[PDB]
Amino acid sequence: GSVQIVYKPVDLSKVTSKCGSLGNIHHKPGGGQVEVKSEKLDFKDRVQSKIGSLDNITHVPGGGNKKIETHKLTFR
Amino acid sequence: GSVQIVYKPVDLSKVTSKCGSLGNIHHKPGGGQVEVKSEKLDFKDRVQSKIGSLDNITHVPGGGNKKIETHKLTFR
Amino acid sequence: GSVQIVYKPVDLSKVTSKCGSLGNIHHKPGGGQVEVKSEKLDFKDRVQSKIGSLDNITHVPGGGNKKIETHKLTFR
Amino acid sequence: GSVQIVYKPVDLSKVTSKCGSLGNIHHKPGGGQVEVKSEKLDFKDRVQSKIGSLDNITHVPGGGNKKIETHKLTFR
Amino acid sequence: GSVQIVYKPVDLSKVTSKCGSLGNIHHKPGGGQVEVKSEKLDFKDRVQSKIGSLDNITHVPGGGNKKIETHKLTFR
Amino acid sequence: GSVQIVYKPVDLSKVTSKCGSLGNIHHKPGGGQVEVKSEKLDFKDRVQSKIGSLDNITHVPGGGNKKIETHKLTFR
Repeated sequence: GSVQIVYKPVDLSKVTSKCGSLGNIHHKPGGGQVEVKSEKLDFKDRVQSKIGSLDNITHVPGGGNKKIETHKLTFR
Repeated sequence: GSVQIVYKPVDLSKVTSKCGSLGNIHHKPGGGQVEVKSEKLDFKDRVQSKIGSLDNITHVPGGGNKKIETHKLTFR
Repeated sequence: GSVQIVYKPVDLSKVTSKCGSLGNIHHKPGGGQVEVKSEKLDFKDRVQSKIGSLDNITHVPGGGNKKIETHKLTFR
Repeated sequence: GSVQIVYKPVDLSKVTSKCGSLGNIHHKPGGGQVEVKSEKLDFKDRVQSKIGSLDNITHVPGGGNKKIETHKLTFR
Repeated sequence: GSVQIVYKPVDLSKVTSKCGSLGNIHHKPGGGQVEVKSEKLDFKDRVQSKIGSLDNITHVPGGGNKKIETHKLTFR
Repeated sequence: GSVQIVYKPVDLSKVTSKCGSLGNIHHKPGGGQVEVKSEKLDFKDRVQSKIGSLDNITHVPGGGNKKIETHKLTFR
């Protein structure tokens, strides 16, 4: 017999920010020391890797807001 | 016999921030020391890895608001 | 028998920012020391890798807002 | 009446070192952070001064032996 | 009356070193951060000064031996 | 009456070194950050000064030995 699916998500959304000022922000790393020692690396599927980083990041977005959605229908 | 699905989420929402100022922020890492020692690194599926990192982050979003949604329907 | 799918997402949504000023942002790394030591690096599928980085980043977008959607339908 | 001084130190001496090896010496400072804040520095006679230094020294003399002597006579 | 001074220091001395090897010496400063802040620096006689230095030294003399002597006679 | 000074230092002395090898010496500074801030620098007599230096030195003399003598006679 008949199968009917009706799928309708309805979305109204706001991810919002109001800021009067971003500033006078200081990031001043005092150096640093790193050592890493290995024999063999063997990365076989979808691997994300960092080895021995000394990474300094300053990230000052006026917004930096995120909205993430997934919508999925599966039929058998 | 007949099968009927009706799938309807409805969303009305706000994820909001109001800020008079973000500021006078100091991040001053005092240096540092790291040592890592290994033999074999077999990573086989979907691995996220950090090894021996000395990573400094200053993250100062004016918003930084997140909204995450999943909508899923499955049928047999 | 008959199969009917109707798939109709409806979205009106905003990932929004208002910022009065971005400024006076200082990123001043005091150098640093990194060493990495290895023999064999076998990377076989979809691998993303960093080895021995000393990376300074300053990222200051006036917005930097993200909206991500995935819409998927599968039938068998 | 008559005054006689005879001033005669006699020195026979050795200040000696014998070493089979100096080596495999590692000095690896982990970075560091210094801040100094001042108004007025009035230095008036024979001052030796260091302010806000972050100085690293590795000093590995094969000898480094010291002999210091003063021989002094005063008459009125 | 008559005054006689005889001043005769006699020195036989050795400041000696024997070394089979100096080596495999590593000095690896991890960077560093210095800040110094002042208004007025009034230095008036014989002043030796360092301000805000980040000075790295590796000093590996095959000898580095010192002999220092002062011989003084004063008459009034 | 008569005044006689006889001033006669006698010295046989050696500041000596024997070294089988100087070598495999590594000096590898990881950079660094310096800031110095001032208004007035009034230096008036015999002043030696360093301000805001970032100085790396490697000094590896085969000898590096010192002998210093001062001989002084004063009459009034």
